[PDB]
Amino acid sequence: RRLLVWTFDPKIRLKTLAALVDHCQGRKGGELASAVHAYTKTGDPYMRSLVQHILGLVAY
Amino acid sequence: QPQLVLLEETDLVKAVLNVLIGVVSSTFSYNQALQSFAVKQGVYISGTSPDNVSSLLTQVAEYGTYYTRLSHFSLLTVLDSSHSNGLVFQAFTSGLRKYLQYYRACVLSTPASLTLLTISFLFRKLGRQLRYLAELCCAFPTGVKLLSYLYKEALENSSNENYPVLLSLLKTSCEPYTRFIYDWVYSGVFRDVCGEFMIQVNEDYLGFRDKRYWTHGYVLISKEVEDCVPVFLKHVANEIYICGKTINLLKLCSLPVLMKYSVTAPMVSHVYLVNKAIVDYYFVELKMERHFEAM
Amino acid sequence: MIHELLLALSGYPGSIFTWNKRTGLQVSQDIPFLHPGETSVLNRLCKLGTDYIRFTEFIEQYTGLHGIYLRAFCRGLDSILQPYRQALLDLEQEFLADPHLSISHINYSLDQFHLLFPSIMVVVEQIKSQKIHGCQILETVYKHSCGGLPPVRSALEKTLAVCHGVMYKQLSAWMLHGLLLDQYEEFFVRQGSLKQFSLRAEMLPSYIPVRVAEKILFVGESVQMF
Amino acid sequence: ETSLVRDLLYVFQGIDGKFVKMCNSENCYKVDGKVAVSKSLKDITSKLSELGWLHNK
Amino acid sequence: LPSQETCLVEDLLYILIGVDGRYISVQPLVGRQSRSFSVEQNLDSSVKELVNRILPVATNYSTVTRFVEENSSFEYGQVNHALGAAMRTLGKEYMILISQLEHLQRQGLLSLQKLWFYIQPTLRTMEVLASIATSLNKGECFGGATLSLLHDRTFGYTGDSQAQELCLYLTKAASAPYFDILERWIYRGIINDPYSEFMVEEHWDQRYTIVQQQIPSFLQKVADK
Repeated sequence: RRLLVWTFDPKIRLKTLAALVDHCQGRKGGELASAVHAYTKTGDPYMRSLVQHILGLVAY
Repeated sequence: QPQLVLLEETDLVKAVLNVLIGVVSSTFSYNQALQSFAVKQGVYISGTSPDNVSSLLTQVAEYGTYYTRLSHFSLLTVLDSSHSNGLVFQAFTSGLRKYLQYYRACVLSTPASLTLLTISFLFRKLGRQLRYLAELCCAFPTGVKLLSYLYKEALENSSNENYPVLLSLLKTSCEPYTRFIYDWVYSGVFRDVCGEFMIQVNEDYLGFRDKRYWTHGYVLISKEVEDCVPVFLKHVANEIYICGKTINLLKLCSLPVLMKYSVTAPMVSHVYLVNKAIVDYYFVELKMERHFEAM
Repeated sequence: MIHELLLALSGYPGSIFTWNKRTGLQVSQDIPFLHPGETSVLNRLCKLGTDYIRFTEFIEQYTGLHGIYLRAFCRGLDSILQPYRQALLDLEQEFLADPHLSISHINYSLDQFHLLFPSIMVVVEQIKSQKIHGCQILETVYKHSCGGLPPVRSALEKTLAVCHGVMYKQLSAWMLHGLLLDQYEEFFVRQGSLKQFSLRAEMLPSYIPVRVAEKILFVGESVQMF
Repeated sequence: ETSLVRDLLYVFQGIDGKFVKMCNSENCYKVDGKVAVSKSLKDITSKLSELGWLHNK
Repeated sequence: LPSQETCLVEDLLYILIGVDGRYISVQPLVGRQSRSFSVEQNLDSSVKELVNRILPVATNYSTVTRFVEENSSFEYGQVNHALGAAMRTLGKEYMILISQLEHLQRQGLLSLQKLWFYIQPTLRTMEVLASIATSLNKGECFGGATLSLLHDRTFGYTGDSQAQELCLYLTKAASAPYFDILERWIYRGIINDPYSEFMVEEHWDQRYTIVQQQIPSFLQKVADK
């Protein structure tokens, strides 16, 4: 039970990475830039910081 | 009639523990045809002290009989296994289930039992309570009538351990009804899709302006028996009616009676506060005195 | 026969002590493993279990005539079975520490109940033979708590104190709003802008002085008219 | 107890450890094949099934 | 008897996670949308009625896990994709309470009755997420008539104010992408709809551009305004 709460904090981290992998099956750019900008329009700067990291990285 | 030689005393203090939570032991046989517990009739254990547990264990099995009725009643009225009971009928059970876990936390602390008296005398005060708390609903009142039965039962003080638990049941069962009060006097939205309280449509014809509604009647059409909530719903129930009629005319152009009296005058204060808005709304739109002089 | 006598004391039937329910008894002593002296004391031990089930019928009739003080008298009577049932579980560990102790200590604990249990049974029999209804149970128990027997005079004062609390409820709610919270009109104030109210002598306790009754009535009538 | 603490790390690293979980889709649910033990480990190893399936993705 | 009870509490613990138990096998109806549990034979009907009152919490847990794993087959831009992933957060929270129950299983302190009292607050929570998830699956509502369906489910719930508070959080997480698309349509004038996420017609006497394909759950005056 103590290892649950030390894995409950990745359960916020990896599950919003699972919403990231469900959006893009393809690897073509351009539509990837419209993908992560549809995730920075959501609020809540918990994963919004994380989707801003890739928004600086898919734009790069 | 003789059956066999005695059991042990430590087997007795565990068998009374099972019948309290609603589980049969080796000596207890639940009979669904009578909805009661049954001990064996004869010389089987009956009392290491001769033939005494044969009567004492029946007094606590009957005390164990009323507990499995309350858990039976709570599971059958939930709106995930039924769709014909009221919301006020559901809210009475929601306060009952908080009383059930207090029974479960107390029955789990009875070890280590010494003898059969030390446990029944601890539950002698609780024995009067469970006998009350089951057969108030078993008649069959429903909804606002069940809400009317419980306020009378919370009014029955000279009991001081049965009064706060029914006061708490009045606090919980009035939560859906008081939710339908403030949405009706501040916006005028009717909220329940299935309730004990009768539903009127208030359909207005477009051609005639008669009273913005053109028919309402009443849901309690002639008897008008709004019951058992604060003010006692004998005058202010007729005026939460009329201020509920006029809020949507603005739109589209120590004692159970003393705490009842503490909700009462705020419910007198806000209806007069909504009534003093529709007097001002008549002033700004009718211009009635100029029409009065014209007639 | 340790468990047979604690459980003949709880009031449930047997086939040695055959019992139908709540009123009738057959002794049925063709028993080989008790002595002719030892069945005489089981009749002494059953007489303290007979009035205990003459007691639960007084519960289930009122809990689960009529009046708001009948079940106010019920949470007085649960307190007199509460050290009784507390004594029933202390005999249970007596039968587990050594299961060879004979019945005379159980006789000894029930000679302690021998002057509590008839002395309340004569009270309820005098209650039901006058056909009492309302405040006059509280006056009947007040001249019953006029008696002595120092364990029992506190017990009929505890049954007095709980239904005096329901009296204490009434004149508290009557003086806050002016609301007469009665259903079977079980109060001496009765409805007789002003809206006159009246007295009632049969619902008035006689140990409360008679000139005090209109001091709550007329002031309570005047808070009702506002 | 501790053998289940070791069993969870191996599906955190990848695919199954002590026992065979036979599931690569919708969660990597853990089967012990034991019924005399409590029900309590089945929900816990269901949650570590989820996080092992999340990292396999 | 107590060793066979500690036998049971581990088999109970296996079905809380959504895992096939040891002596309780699961028979799929159409693929475990509704689970028909096959518990082992009894030599005592006392413990049979104890496990019988526990299995409705896994019946309701099987419906929500069937639906939120059907959201992976709902892989588009829709409000059902954000509703059930927020339901996965509630299923993540449901697994925290079981891991604390397993953290209580570090020694013997539990029976069939003890954890049954602990499953009582989560039983009404699981049964209301069950009735929502099966009602979204039958008609296959899409978008704002979805929000009209959840609002009748909120209206049908009215009462138990602590637990209409939960499905109030359920319906506004479903309305959370439905509101971010609206501010572009009401404060910028250009819409961004992935797959019919808002009601829109494409833009002289051109046309009316009247549209009601989503039906926002409130009254009809807002959808024209």
